[PDB]
Amino acid sequence: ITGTSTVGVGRGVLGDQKNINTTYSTYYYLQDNTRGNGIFTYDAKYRTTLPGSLWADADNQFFASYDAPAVDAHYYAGVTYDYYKNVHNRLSYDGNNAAIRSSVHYSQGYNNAFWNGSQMVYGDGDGQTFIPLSGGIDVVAHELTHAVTDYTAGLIYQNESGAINEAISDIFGTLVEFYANKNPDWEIGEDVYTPGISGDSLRSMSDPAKYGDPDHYSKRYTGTQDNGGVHINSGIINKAAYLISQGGTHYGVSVVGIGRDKLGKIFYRALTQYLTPTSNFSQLRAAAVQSATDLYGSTSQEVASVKQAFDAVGVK
Ligand SMILES: CC(C)C[C@H](NP(=O)(O)CNC(=O)OCc1ccccc1)C(=O)N[C@@H](CCN)C(=O)O
Ligand SMILES: [Ca+2]
Ligand SMILES: [Ca+2]
Ligand SMILES: [Ca+2]
Ligand SMILES: [Ca+2]
Ligand SMILES: [Zn+2]
Repeated sequence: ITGTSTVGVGRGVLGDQKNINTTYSTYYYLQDNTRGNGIFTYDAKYRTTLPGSLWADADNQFFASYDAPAVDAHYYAGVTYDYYKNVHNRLSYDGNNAAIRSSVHYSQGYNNAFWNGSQMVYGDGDGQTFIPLSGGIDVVAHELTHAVTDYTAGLIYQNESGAINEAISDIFGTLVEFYANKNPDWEIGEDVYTPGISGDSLRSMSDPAKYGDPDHYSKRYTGTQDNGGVHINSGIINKAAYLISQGGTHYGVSVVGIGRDKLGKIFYRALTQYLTPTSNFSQLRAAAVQSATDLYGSTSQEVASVKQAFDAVGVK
């Protein structure tokens, strides 16, 4: 909407106060004009018709329980925009400052979040498996990263290409979580998963097997559930990424860690310059090796560690 840029204040899903960029025109709208061609957050009002209505508020204060998922979807989309722009020189998900749109309060009891081809969508959860999913910065960044993937490598959402697609979203979700630097970890979704159980998460990148996901190619899932295991076999690539960054010895193979920033540079370059819609795990290894070679040189530690990490997870 046309209006003037304003700054509201509110509370997110976990009860924390934050400022949000809004727009005033009769109402205050969740429309942040400070980033690209805007970040826009919508109320889906417990229905499934998208996007719903641009979020309107009478007083620019967002402290109601119903407001909390909107506050976080809006704010964490901004953090994710900032990560891609400041760290990777990428302007929004399309590289051309496309408007970023999110809807919250999608459906009833909906234990998921997704990119629908055009926008982000967040359930409220059922209160048992999830609370409103936009409360997780790693979740928000996971969803926006699907849009980045779709505009770049275009990885098809099935089998190995789909597991790479998933891992890319977990990797950058985690790197955004570290960028914001509030309780960062290598776990996925911990801030919104199972409010009655402490210390768990939906997936682990440091130890995927903690939640039944494979940590070696020999343990990959080969069936048809979950689009051929896209959220399962992502563990193999998540583990490789974790090892590149943090190091470790895994199934007897030692990896010298090179840190998060270099992980992110290598995988961003692989995603945007080398991967294709049908890339498999072996082709990802090759893309990561080439990316590290471009950035750091063929004889570098970074290249050697990429090879070590893929060896450790059984990907040649
Ligand atoms: C990070 C966590 C919290 C959420 C994440 N969701 P996602 O990966 O982005 C789900 N996207 C998806 O399916 O896209 C395909 C699609 C959909 C609509 C239009 C076009 C293409 C996830 O891991 N979900 C799991 C667990 C959900 N309980 C799961 O779906 O099995
Ligand atoms: Ca208000
Ligand atoms: Ca965390
Ligand atoms: Ca996390
Ligand atoms: Ca929990
Ligand atoms: Zn995903």
